[PDB]
Amino acid sequence: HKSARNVLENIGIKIYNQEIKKKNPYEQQLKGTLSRAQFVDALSSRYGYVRNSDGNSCNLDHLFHTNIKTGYNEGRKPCYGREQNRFDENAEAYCNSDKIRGNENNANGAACAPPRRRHICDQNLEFLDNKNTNTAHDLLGNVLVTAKYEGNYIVNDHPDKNSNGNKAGICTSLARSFADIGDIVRGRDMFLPNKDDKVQKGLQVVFKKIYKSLTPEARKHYAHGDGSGNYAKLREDWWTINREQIWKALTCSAPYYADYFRKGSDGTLHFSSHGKCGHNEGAPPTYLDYVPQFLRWFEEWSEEFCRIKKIKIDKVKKECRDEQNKKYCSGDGHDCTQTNLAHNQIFVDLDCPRCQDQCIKYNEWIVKKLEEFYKQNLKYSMEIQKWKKTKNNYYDKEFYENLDKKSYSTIDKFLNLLNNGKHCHDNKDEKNKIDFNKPIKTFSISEYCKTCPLYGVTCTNRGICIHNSNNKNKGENDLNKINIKDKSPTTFDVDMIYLRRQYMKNELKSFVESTCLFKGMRNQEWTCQILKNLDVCKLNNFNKVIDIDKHITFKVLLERWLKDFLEGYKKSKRKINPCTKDKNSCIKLCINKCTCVEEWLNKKEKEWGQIKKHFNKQFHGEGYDIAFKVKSYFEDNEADVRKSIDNFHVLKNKEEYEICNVDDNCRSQNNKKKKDIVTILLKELKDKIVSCKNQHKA
Ligand SMILES: [Mg+2]
Ligand SMILES: [Mg+2]
Repeated sequence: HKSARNVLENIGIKIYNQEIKKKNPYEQQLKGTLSRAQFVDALSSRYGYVRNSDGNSCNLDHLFHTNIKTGYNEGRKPCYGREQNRFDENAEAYCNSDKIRGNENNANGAACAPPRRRHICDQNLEFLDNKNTNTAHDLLGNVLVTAKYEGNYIVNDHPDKNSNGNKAGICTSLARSFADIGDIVRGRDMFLPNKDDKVQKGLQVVFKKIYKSLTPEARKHYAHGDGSGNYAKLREDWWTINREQIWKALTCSAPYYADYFRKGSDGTLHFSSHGKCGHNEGAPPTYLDYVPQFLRWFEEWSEEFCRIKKIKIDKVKKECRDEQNKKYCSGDGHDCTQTNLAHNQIFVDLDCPRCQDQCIKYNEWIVKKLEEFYKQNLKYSMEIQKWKKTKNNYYDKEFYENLDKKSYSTIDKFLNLLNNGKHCHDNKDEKNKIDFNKPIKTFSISEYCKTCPLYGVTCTNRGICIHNSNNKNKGENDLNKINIKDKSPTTFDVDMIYLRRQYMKNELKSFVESTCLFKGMRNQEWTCQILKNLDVCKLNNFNKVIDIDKHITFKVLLERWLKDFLEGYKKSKRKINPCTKDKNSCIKLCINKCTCVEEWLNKKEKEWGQIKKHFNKQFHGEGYDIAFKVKSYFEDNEADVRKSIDNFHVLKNKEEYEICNVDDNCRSQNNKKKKDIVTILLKELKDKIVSCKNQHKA
């Protein structure tokens, strides 16, 4: 049981000491002399100068140690983009195919470019192809400016920045930037921000010139059997020589009390004594620049997930569970502390809606996070298999080999190290214990986002709230007693969207099936019945692991269904859109689309029939009918509603009356009751399928 960073470092040294075992004969041709660097910006060119640095990397200024001759950056800043807050809880990683090398749509496995990498300080490196950049020295000073300013940003933005304890976290983030800078220099970096590829294109042009500048012996050595230059080899070395200098400009801003720590294969403690992340100590305390990018990134992803999850949960606790301050709420937004409870009062607006707002958000993050953990898990397998399979060579092989030689042969053994990370391990509560080998619990929706205990809670002076049993029994029950038209139960099954199915798949398979329209559908068999003055719904097929609550109110259920309907309606309108396009364009694949929609459409039509069947078992007062409940919900949720529906405003004020059914509520003297938004939305969507069905027919 060791940390993933400690292990990846231990493997890294074995690679580093292998590089320095051999004494480079051409070392002096690749070692850069800072003082010797030549830079020319727009003003420098205007005024007719060539700026040089002094000895100190710590006295480097972007206004003079840059080649930036562009219009956009007149300030000549190394950080010029969305490089504002990388440690933000809402800062996103990138896992798609377009902006990553090796990540391709087809293969489900993908590496995740952390926010910190996405916004590195290399805008000055986009300027490397020019008449003044032709030496090992020039290049170093460019890497040196980048390292300084990037190292600055990390220190003046870090969460541990003001921390009372040890500032170890700052060094760790620098080590991450250092390694990423290295992979950039080397040509090894996988992030492709734009097809322009200016750092990499320029970085090529520099090394081509460095190569010609070399001696015949050195040129012959850094060459390919065909005579061509082994630019790859040239570049990995240039990094090994210069890396000490790159670590100085980086740690140039690091605080006195920040020290890079790491443990040995045995368990020996390695620390940077002098301080400032080992700034005045020479040789770097890190070997992370000798760890493949993917692993560094995965270890970063895990460590940031664990960190932000603590922030996210705390924001959820703030709106849903602060018993010390008489706070207790449902994820369906109801104050459980209340004497007279809003959760069984169907027409009543919701008290505590900030809780529901927090839960929806938290859930959406945890599922974004889950998708990333799935993608990376698959790539770790793709990479750990690749080493045994391929006979030929690539730079990473040697590392992945060693990893398999340690117990970390498979994903499960490695995910154990991810659990042991500084942030992931730090939990004195087994409620929020992180086990990446238990994706179910670790990617679960918070326990604070559960429905109110049906009877409510009564808070105490002691700083906690207690679950009351059969609370306020028959108190003001005389009023709703006459409003009970049917006390029999009503059973129906509902097709809830469970998108956590693409990932987790082996664990879910049994309970969640993928539909045509969704990569996950959860069939919930409900029994709704009026007991006392509260209509409770029981989940027949209840599974704690996958379903949140066993018992809910009918009001809670309706709104869940209504949330789900809109979502599904949106998805449907989306999948049917190319076929619906007015132009009489024949498409074969369109037939299977409309059939899919009809599959979901019909299910819901059948679903709602049963839900109205339960609604009508109670009287809420004339005009306080389901058509009005549907409007009330759609009004109070105008954001979501506008994203799903085409013209809500015309629908909201649409008066269509239908046959008055068996529905006890219909007390209208032979008059026909008005169609609800749900029924009109379905019956409208239907006509759209009927059109498509006959617009792609043989
Ligand atoms: Mg690609
Ligand atoms: Mg299926």
